[PDB]
Amino acid sequence: ERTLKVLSPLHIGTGNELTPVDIYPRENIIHVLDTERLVNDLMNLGVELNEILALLKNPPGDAYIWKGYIEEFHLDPSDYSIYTLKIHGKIGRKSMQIKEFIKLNGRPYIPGSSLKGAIRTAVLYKALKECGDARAVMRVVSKVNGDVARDIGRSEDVLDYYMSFLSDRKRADDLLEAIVFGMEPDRRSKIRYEPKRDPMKALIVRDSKPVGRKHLAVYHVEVIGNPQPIPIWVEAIEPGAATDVEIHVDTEALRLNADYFNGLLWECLKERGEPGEVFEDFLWEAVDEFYTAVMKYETIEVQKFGRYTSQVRSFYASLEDHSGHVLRLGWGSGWLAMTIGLLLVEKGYKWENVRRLADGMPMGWVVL
Repeated sequence: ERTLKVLSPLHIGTGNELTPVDIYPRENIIHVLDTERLVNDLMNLGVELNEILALLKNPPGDAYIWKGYIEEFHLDPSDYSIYTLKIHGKIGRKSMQIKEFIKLNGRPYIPGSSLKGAIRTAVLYKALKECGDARAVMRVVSKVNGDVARDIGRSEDVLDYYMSFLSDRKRADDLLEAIVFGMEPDRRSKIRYEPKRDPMKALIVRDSKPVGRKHLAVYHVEVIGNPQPIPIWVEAIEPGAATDVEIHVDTEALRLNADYFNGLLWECLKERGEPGEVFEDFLWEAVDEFYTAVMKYETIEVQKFGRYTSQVRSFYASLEDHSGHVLRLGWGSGWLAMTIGLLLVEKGYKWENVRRLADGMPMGWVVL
C-alpha cells in the first residue's frame, strides 16, 4: 500500500449535511452531538418530550437549538460529543450547516473512485493532447461507427469537433468519454461507452485505510466565480493528514484484454510501444503533466479574484517540492468539459469565451 498525504483541505462528501440539531458550537470547536443520549438525559432531568419536539419543529430565531439546554442545565458538551471539529473561517451567525465527509462506520476515508477519477481526468488530458489529431481519432472511431468517424474528421482537431458538436453537453461529454476510454456500437445511439473495453479497468484503486477523525475539521468555503448568500461549510481532512492506499496495475487484465480494448487511449499507448507495458508509465506521466497545468491555471484564477495571499503563493510553491505524484481530488460531472477547456486555453483561447477556497486555501490537493 502506497502512502497518501493531504496537502490542502480535502472534502469528499456524501451529500448529507449536519444540521444545527446535530451540533453544539463553543469557542472554535463544533461539537458533533449524540442527540439521542442528550434527549434521554434531558428527559431524566425533567424536560418533557413535548418541549423538545416543539423546539425541533420551531428552532429559535437568534440562538441555536441546544444552546438553550446545554447552558440551562450546565451540561458538559464533551459528555455528548461523538467527535469535535476545529473551526476554520468566519463562524456562522446562528445556524451552521456542514457538508458531512464520507465515512464508513464513523471513520473518514478517501474512496478509490475519488483517486481513480483524478487519475482518469489526467489520462483524458494526455490522450487528447497527444493523440487528438483527426487522423488518429478517425482510425479509432472508424472501427466502431464510420458515420461518427466521418463526422469527426472534417472538423480539424477533436477539440474543434467537441466544440462544433456543442454548437446537448451530456451527449458530447458521453460521446467523448466513449471515444477516449472505450466504446461499443449501439443501434439507438451511434456510439456508447463500454466499461469492458476501457484500459482503466486494468488500474486497481482501493479505498484508503481510514483517517483518524482527529484530522477532520470544518472549513468556511468561498467561490471565486459564484456569489452565494448562504455560507458554505464542509467537513474536510486537514493538511498533513496521511493514510495508505492500495493502488497498482493489474498486468494480467492488461495482457488478457489486449485485443478487446479500444478507444483513443489504447491507440495512444499503441503508438508509444506495446500498449500494456506503456500503460503505467503513460498513466503517471499524465498525472504529472495535467496537474501541473491545473495548478498553473488555478493560480491565475485565484489571483484574478484577488485572493492570492502570501499563504497561497507559498502553498503552490510547496506543491512543487514533493517527490511523489501530486493530484487534486474532487472531480464532478463536468470533468471532461473542464479538461477540454484547459486544452483550449493552452492553445490560446480566453477562458471567458470557453472553484472553492477552504478558509482561503485551494481545496483537494494530495500527494501519493
